Amino acid sequence: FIEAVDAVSFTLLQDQLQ
Amino acid sequence: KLHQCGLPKLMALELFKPFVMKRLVDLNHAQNIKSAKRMVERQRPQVWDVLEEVIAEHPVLLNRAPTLHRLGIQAFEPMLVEGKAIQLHPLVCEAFNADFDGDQMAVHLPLSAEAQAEARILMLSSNNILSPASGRPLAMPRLDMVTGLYYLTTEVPGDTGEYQPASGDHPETGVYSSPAEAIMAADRGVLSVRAKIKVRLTQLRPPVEIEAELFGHSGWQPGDAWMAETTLGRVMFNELLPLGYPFVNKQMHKKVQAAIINDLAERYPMIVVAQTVDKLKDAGFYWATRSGVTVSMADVLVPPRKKEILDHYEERADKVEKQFQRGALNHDERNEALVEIWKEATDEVGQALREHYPDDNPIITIVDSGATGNFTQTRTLAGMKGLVTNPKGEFIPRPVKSSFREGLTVLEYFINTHGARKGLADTALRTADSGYLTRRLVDVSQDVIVREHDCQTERGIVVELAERAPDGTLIRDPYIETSAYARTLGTDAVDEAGNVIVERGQDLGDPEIDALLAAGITQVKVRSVLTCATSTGVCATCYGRSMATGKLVDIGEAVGIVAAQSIGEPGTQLTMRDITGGLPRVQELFEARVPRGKAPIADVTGRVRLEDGERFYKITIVPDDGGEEVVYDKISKRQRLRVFKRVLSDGDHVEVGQQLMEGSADPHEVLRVQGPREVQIHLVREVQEVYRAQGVSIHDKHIEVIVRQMLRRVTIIDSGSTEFL
Amino acid sequence: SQRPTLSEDVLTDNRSQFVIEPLEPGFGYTLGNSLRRTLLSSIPGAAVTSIRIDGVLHEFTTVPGVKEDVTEIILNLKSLVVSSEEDEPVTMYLRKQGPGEVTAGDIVPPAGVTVHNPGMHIATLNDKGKLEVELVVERGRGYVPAVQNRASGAEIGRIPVDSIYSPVLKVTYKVDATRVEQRTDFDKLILDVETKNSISPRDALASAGKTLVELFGLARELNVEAE
Amino acid sequence: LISQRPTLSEDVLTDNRSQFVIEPLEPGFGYTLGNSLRRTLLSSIPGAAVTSIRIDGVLHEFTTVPGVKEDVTEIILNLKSLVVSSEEDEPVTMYLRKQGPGEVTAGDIVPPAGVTVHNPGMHIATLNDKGKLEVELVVERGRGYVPAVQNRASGAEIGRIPVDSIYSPVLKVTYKVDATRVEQRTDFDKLILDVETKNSISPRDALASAGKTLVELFGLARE
Amino acid sequence: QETTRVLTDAAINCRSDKLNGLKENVIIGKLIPAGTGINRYRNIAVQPTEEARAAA
Amino acid sequence: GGYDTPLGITNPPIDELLDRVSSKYALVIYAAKRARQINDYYNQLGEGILEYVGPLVEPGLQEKPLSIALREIHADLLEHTEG
Amino acid sequence: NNPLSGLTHKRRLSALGPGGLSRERAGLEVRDVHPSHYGRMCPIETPEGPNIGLIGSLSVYARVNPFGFIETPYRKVVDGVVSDEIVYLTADEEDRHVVAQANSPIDADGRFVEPRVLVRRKAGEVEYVPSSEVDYMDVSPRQMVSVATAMIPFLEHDDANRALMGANMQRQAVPLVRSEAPLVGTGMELRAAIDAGDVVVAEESGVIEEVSADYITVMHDNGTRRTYRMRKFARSNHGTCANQCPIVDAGDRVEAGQVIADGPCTDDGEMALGKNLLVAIMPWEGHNYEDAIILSNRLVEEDVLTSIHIEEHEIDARDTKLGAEEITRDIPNISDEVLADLDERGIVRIGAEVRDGDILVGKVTPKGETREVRDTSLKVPHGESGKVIGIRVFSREDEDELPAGVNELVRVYVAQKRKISDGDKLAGRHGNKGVIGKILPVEDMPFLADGTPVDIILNTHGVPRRMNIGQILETHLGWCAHSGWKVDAAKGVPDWAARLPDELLEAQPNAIVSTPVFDGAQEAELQGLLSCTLPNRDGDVLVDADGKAMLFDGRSGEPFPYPVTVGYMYIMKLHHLVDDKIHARSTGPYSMITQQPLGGKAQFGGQRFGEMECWAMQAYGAAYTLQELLTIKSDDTVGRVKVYEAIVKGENIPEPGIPESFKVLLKELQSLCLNVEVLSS
Amino acid sequence: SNNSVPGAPNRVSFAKLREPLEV
RNA sequence: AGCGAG
Ligand SMILES: [Zn+2]
Repeated sequence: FIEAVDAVSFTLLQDQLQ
Repeated sequence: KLHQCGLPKLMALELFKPFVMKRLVDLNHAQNIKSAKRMVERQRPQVWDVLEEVIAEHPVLLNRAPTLHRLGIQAFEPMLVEGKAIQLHPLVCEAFNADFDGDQMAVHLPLSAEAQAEARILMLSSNNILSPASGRPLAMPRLDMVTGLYYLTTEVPGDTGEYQPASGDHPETGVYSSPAEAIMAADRGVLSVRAKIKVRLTQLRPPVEIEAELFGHSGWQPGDAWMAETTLGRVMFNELLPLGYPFVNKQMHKKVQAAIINDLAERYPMIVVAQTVDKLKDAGFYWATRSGVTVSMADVLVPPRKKEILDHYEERADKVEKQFQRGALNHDERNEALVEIWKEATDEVGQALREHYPDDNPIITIVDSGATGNFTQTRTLAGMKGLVTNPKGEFIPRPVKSSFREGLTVLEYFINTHGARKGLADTALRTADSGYLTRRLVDVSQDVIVREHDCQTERGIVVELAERAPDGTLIRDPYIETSAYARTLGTDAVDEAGNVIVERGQDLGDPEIDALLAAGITQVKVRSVLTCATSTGVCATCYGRSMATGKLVDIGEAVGIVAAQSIGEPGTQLTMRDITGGLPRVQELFEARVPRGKAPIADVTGRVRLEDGERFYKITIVPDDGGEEVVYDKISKRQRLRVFKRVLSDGDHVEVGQQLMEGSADPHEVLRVQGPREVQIHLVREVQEVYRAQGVSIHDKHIEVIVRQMLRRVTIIDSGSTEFL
Repeated sequence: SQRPTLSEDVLTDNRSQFVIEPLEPGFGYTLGNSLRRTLLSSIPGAAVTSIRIDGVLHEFTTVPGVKEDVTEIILNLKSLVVSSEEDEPVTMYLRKQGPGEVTAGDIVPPAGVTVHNPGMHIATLNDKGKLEVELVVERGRGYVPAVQNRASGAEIGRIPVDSIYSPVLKVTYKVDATRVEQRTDFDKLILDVETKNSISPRDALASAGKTLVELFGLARELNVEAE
Repeated sequence: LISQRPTLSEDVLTDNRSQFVIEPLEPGFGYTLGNSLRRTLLSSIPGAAVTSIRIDGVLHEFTTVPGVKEDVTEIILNLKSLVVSSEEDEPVTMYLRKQGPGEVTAGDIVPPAGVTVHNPGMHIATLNDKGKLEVELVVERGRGYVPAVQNRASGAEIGRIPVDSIYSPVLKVTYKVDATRVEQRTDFDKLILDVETKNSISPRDALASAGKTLVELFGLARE
Repeated sequence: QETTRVLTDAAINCRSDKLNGLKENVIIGKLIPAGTGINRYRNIAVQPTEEARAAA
Repeated sequence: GGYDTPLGITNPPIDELLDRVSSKYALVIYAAKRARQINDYYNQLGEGILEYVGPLVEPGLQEKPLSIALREIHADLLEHTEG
Repeated sequence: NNPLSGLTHKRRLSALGPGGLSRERAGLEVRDVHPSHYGRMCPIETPEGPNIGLIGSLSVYARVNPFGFIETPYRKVVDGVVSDEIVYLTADEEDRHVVAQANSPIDADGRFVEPRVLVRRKAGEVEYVPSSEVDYMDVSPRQMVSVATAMIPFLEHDDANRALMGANMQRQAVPLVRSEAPLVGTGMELRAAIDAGDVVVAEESGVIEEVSADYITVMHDNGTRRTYRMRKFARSNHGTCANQCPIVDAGDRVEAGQVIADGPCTDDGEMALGKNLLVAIMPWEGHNYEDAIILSNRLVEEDVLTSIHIEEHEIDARDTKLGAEEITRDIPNISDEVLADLDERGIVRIGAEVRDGDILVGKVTPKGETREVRDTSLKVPHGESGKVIGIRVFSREDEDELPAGVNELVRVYVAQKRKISDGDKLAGRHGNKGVIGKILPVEDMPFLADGTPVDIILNTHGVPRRMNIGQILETHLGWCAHSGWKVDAAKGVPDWAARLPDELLEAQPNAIVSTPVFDGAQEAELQGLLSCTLPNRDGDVLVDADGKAMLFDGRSGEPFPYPVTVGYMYIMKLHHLVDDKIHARSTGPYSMITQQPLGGKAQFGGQRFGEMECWAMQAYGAAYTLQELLTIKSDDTVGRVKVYEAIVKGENIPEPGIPESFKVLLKELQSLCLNVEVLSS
Repeated sequence: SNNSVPGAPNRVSFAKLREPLEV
């Protein structure tokens, strides 16, 4: 008991720059 | 519907969150993935419109821990539901062993197209109606539905609007032009749905005899007519079955419904069977309510002769107690005498009770129809509890004489508590023992995969299959549905140089059993997993029919795991009753442990000389050949010798391996002295006997797979010349 | 209340499946049951009520000259479909002779009555035999059992028979939960209706609606300006 | 054939409950019509019930007003038994005030024009020397049961105290059928309905509104 | 079971698993050689029939 | 054809579909491969033509490619060769 | 979550613990009910889990010797005169003597009628013995039942397993907001409550002066006065409310030991764990199939069943190296729509409703090197909601005790008035448990002759086989209690009522009665009572002498062709409410030693796809589904992001890789000096 | 019985015997 | 440590 939006987001933002 | 399961939107939204964002972003409800994430987290109204669309034709796996058998996991089509609970179609309950009393179940989402195909085709609920264990259907009317159908299809003589052959006063006044007229009449208080009437059926195939006689050979029945002396309820029922099924015209006792659904599954496609069980569930639920089967203190009638017979038996108990007071017998003797007398008392009370109840009583109606419960429970309810187990295992010789209806007194309740608590603790431990046995079986027999269409071998075990009676008759052997069905023939059946009745290499189903029994032949050679001549895993034909499909197995079925799980799931139902006789006996057999009481077995034929030695029995088996006189002397005199056609009558010509003493036989010695075939037969025989003591139907072929995996290694005594110990 | 739209799907010329959605949370049942019962027992219709057959005074085992015995004649005449325009009972007569089959079409209907299936087999007359029968037709509503003959001496040959007055033969209804989510569990009433060829199921449903709208208009006629 | 057209007589047992006799109905019919009217009466007779309340010294349902013997939630629970009637659909508001000792009854509410409380004698709270109750209620027309609407759902501020509302003047509806089934077969059903409302509106109007909604609904099927 | 004994024996004998069992492929997360994972069914190739290409 | 109208996840009927292959596993992979092909075609339709083709049959209202694949299998518009 | 659960947690004998046995070594012998338990332990009440018999409860009358032995009282009979000297015996002494049953024909003088009576001997043997021989008799029946089991009316008709379960779940019922006293009970409904300590009890007799919801001030008989302060909406240890409501007025005179205020589950002193609901025992359309229970929507409309579950969310601002945490409205970039709830302190305003995703206590965490603060505000977890009961604050500036480095601590109470919802569990006092399969509208439920809807329906196929028909007698007596009866003494008194005491020949409607545990309403007396019940309003007796009525199908209208067993049964809401059970996950926290998903509702977590499930999947032959259930859904660290991307953008799902947990196994084996290598060539 | 509690409701009982010792 | 389902 000790601890995908941002990863998907970073790929998407690089593509958005494209 | 059978292929459907509910899903609370507060869960489906979270599960399908990955998908809803796509279907709404592309619908422009949002303008980017992150905005869609906001919509979902905000639970904004539009989602419920898109969600309902992205969920259709998207199966999900429902699971219930423990997953005892293969059916524990089933793929359902989800439909949105309000509330917070997964709606489950009641029919599948028996598959999951679930009872809506707080059970929790897990939903898993298959994503990949391969996975969704697996969910839709392999694991869908409607494609799985038959238990892999023995082919007994699981998605069949049970419990409430059984009572509904039993009320609907029974026949009470004397109900409203009977069919009477009246003359002079008026015509029969019992016939009806069509079932439409019957329902119209029954809507008003003119006809009852369990009364004998002569209907003009015009949409159901008549029984075999009526059709064969009236129409001769090929009378179609979607548009013709015929008279039927049935009950309107039965007509309503038979309209539920497919168009082609012959009219049954019986009382749907649970065994009858099992037979009906099994026939449908064997002959008709799977979709038809699923739809048929759906409609049966509907009719059963609708009619059980009107059945008025309810429980009330006025409906639990105590037998009228209870006090007198109880007093007489108590007088006999007092007599034996007086005999004990005079020393006529020991305390164990008087305990046994009291136990036996009170067992007679329980038998008598139960008989009188069953005599007294009329069939219309709700309790006897529930029990007789097979909805649930055994009769002994009703005996306890209005009768006497009988003997109560002392916690060690003995019987408290009081015994309880007060019925639960009449209300137990204090000490009798305290006595009953022993049995209750020991039952609970035994269940708790036996569940773990069963789980471990299941794990071991699964691990031994995981590699056994059907991976070849045909051995083309010629070996194969034989089956007794209704041996001839002593007077002369083919009385069916009790074990056919678990040892003869669903096999492939290794030979061709010919009777007294007669024509070949059934051909080699063909699936053996019930019609061929009836053909064989009619022919006059009992010994049959059948292909089996034991004699499979394949390298890696068994071949298809040597395995035979698959229960769940009903057809010949595929060439990828992991039949080993199916065998292990179908052998393990019955566990947690075998109560231990010295040589073990419960689950621990099955554990000993599979593990091949040496039995407790090694009843010596013969080693050679010939007459036998027996003597009651000093505290033991001396036995000398005259060898028919010049063998050594096998003599056994160290045997406890308590154990009794094997009985047979005599208790090993001095001079019997027991075979080279007949068990001499009555007890357990070591599988190792049996293998040594008789060979692998005999030891395989013995192991399957003993395990089947243990499982069948509790009335469990499991095909051997699973057990034969396990036995095959047990007998695959050989011990060497000659080193040869290649690195062999 | 989203408009309770009514749509229809013919499965045969005289058999329809109507579907009414989306109804109020629970009203689905109220509709379904009220319709079902009214359809079954609110459309007047006629059918043969009694028959007299020549030579039938004490024996009912069979009628000489015809293979079909009494039971076949009465059970088939049960199925006889007749429409009438006169309220008081009417008497029909049928006469046939010679080998062949006696059919529904042989009966001549006078003014005010008609047969909608003249070509329905009734019996087989053979051996140059003669078949003479008389029937009584009456209009009614519902399903009435055979009426016991009060006066034995009055009706020497009268054989009262069960009459299916109602022109609809089988109506059954079910409910569903159309758009449970955004509309919050409204009802979808599925009616299956099967009526004899006298009238189409559309006509039966329309007449049931007419009569029940009037019947509840009776209740409406207590406070016209009610909310 | 039966042509006699059905009737609707009434026997007013009391101002609240009343019986209605409908005859002569077709055989095997009375039960169906009785149940249809019963479901309509229990479900869809519009009325009015308090939809929210506000108390000066309170911010939510879980607390205790100073002085009163009954906590706040008990007060909402007592107010649930109020019976009212509105002639306007807009969310009207009414006030209730009391100081010093003594009990507070519905008769001490000052409803605005139109609305009126039909049960003055009901019991709300038992104020004492230090008691001071000032509560304002909101009433609106409606139908059936509705759960409390959240403050966040509307633009309501902290003070408001939503309460689930029960717009259903009908209290208890039953029926009986005494079929004749005479030997000659001139038979009919004489439905005897019995309606009892919670004083908010006489049963005549309740049954009338039920009939109105039913006529329109079956009118759609008719066409 | 007896993980220590099995591991020691395998280490001494220098045994080599061939990854040809259901349980094994499950552990390492590749297709089990049962059901759809067998070579026959796992290697099915699908393309539309000639008439299907024609209809396009 | 003695069965009621299949609806939802049970249309196509499974038996009529099994007749197109030898065993259910073959059907599963057959339909799933066709579904994969449909999905790739739908995704890559944005750019120029490519070797994937279909759907042969007319898709419904926002169906999952797998359902279209199963429909095609049923209609006997496909051909599969095993390993 | 009750007073009974608190009471029964005391008086609990835990055979396991330090210096004692354990579950692994606990065989079947130590768990049974040794015949010496009679009176010194509860033979019926034990847990069902892996503790059966290891955790019992003390009997009602049991007493503890200074040596630690469990005494029981006994009455000493001296040659046929049952005396009144309650002498406490231990197990050994009780075995020495000969003890008679509690219920015996005492002839109003201490002597026995029947020549021989049921009697216990040294080793628990049960026999008959000459009457003159007997020297000891039990104080009273129900001496061999704990507090919990002693409240099950008609316990003498329930098979021991169902009684066990019912006695277990009486400790689970949630406290409602009415808590009506049960219509049928036993003598324990009072003492239990008073002993539980919830109800404020008059320390000394006096005269009430001031009554208020907050507190009661009572004038003592001699000058002085006392004020009892009341706990209102105090959280319980399991999240239930702990309301106390006064039941006295300003003018009443309170006697010493009187009950002054109700507890969470009390009703004028008696224990009120649930409600009396009108129950029918018919199988209704299958919705009550296999233990499921159907409810009327009335129970939701009238709020018969409803609990107030109070939660507790706490956050603390600490001092870090990069700076000091401080809660305030000055949150990092965020819309003004989400600071509406917060007050000037940055914490949620008391009374403001909160829902999932809302902010309770704004908090900004020193960001340091890479705003000077990032975002770390306490957001209410997923699926929760309700009003903010109260806010407690502790500040270092207030010189209050806090853990080192904690500048401030805040506790927020959010309370939800959870209604009854389908899927939730209900149960009676006989272990007749079941979930709420469907909450029908009030209209389409069966109703009696005069239109009284049944508030609940139970399946009939759970009474006989479970051997707990006690509930049927319970509901029969409950109907008799609700309607009221009057035995007609036209010719003396009816014979069946001969043993019936006075004050029971007549009873007004809703007259609460009691049927003690092992001696009580005999079958004959119950039948006679049912035979004459006063008509409710008109000359109409709904329930015949058989206890079954004529129910009108509310769904169709025609009467059910056969009667139905209707009555008034007491049922309680168990603390297994669905809103605490439901859970889904799509992408949540992952463990760090192995990248599998966490497990638990407190986190997101998944659902353990264990080994038996994997065997099921292998059995079906479904290979790809298993592969993705063990590779991409859980473990493939690269697989998860790629598959999520494919789903969101709609591309095909990629091929699974190699489970990470397998890599961890490989690394552990390598770190164990076993050269485990891999090759494919 | 009496219940010996100064404020207990008069809950009637079916008890056929007396309790020599209160709980 | 306690509990729910089998
Ligand atoms: Zn083979």
